[PDB]
Amino acid sequence: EVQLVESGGGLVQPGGSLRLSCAASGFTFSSYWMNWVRQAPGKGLEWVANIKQDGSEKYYVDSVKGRFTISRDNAKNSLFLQMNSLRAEDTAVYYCARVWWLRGSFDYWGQGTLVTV
Amino acid sequence: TNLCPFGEVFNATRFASVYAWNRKRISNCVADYSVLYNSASFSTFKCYGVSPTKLNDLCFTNVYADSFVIRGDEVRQIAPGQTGKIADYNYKLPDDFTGCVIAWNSNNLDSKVGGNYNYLYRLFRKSNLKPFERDISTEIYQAGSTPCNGVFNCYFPLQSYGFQPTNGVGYQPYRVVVLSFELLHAPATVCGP
Amino acid sequence: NFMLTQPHSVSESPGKTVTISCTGSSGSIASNYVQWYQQRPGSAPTTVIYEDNQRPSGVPDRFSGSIDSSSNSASLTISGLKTEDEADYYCQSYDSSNHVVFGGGTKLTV
Ligand SMILES: *[C@@H]1O[C@H](CO)[C@@H](O[C@@H]2O[C@H](CO)[C@@H](O[C@@H]3O[C@H](CO)[C@@H](O)[C@H](O)[C@@H]3O)[C@H](O)[C@H]2NC(C)=O)[C@H](O)[C@H]1NC(C)=O
Repeated sequence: EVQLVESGGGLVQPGGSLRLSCAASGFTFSSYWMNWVRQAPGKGLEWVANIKQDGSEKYYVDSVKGRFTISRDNAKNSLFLQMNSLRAEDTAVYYCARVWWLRGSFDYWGQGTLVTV
Repeated sequence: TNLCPFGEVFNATRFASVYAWNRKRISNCVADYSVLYNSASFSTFKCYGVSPTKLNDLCFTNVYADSFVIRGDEVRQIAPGQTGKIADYNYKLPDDFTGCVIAWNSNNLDSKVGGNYNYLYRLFRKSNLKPFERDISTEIYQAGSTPCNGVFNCYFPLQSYGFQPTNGVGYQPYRVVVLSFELLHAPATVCGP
Repeated sequence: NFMLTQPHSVSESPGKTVTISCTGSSGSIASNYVQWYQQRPGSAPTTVIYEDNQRPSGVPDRFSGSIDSSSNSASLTISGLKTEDEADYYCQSYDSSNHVVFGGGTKLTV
């Protein structure tokens, strides 16, 4: 039994910011990569950000460079995504997801946080 | 802990030409594969037979690190069931291959503006290769019916890759490492953490 | 940039089979693993097929797939469609040029 619980969404003004987070239980962060996957309304999935087990390395989709920051606290069992300078383009539900290894599957997903601009 | 020298294999200053691919045996060590399947530096990472999430804790008698440099467009030929100039004349993997094929772009290492011609591949052979064979002879290849006599339709069997920094991606050099795994009746010597 | 594409609309009568393709573009689909996800409307996507041709526990054996290197494409098939199998299916693979690539998504009805 594993669970991913998102929070921190809602409405945000254009050009503003909000910190999303995703609490986890049932597994250890030290063994998994965490990702954020975005789904615009009515559209398919796209990847936004990735952080490794130690928090020592981060990846982003090029379209969010300089606007999004991904971080993780292994002690608090909580993943964070700090996103600044949002645009209308950025309206989506944000899922956090667990990945055993970088190029493998996303074997567990949260329900998704709605973020609107 | 005696760790397996994956570092030395992947951080080697010089890789062999594909026609004369190198082989190194990894044994009597702890194989930490977390340094290979948890990095974005590789363009290709595909395992056959054994899953990346399982090999990390499975014991084998041998791990063979086979390495060479080829064109990016030819990377797809390094696979079980494949055919082509590389799959047939330079480096053949068996249909039941067990192991991982790992490759990355090395355009910033293995190419030169003036042309790096030090990487060779076999262009001609009378027949294809047996899985994991190696053929480094330079006997002049006779394509036609006319005797070559050691020197038209007679070729030096090897050819160079014109590797240059301005080549498009399919023509950029790739460093390929193939980890072939086996389990014999012999006791296993290479275990993960 | 490397990208995956999929058919928008796929459908078939129950009890029959369906193929949902995923093709590569400006890169090789066969150089990495291909995953497939099933998203039922109203909730999160889940894994159905992973690492090209296998499936996680909880997934019925009617879901299978393969990668055709020669066509630079991959697909999953569903046999014996059940009316339960109503979802948006996505293909996913990894690349160095662009880390995680999800396909457009195929809307499958029964
Ligand atoms: C081949 O050699 C390279 C080194 O030239 C190995 O690269 C290693 O990559 C990791 C991931 O980026 C490095 O970890 C990070 O180091 C930086 C400091 O530079 C630190 O700020 C980060 O928080 C993180 O700890 C690692 O240090 C680096 N190794 C070395 C010796 O620098 C590569 O792994 C080797 N290949 C194989 C198969 O071992």
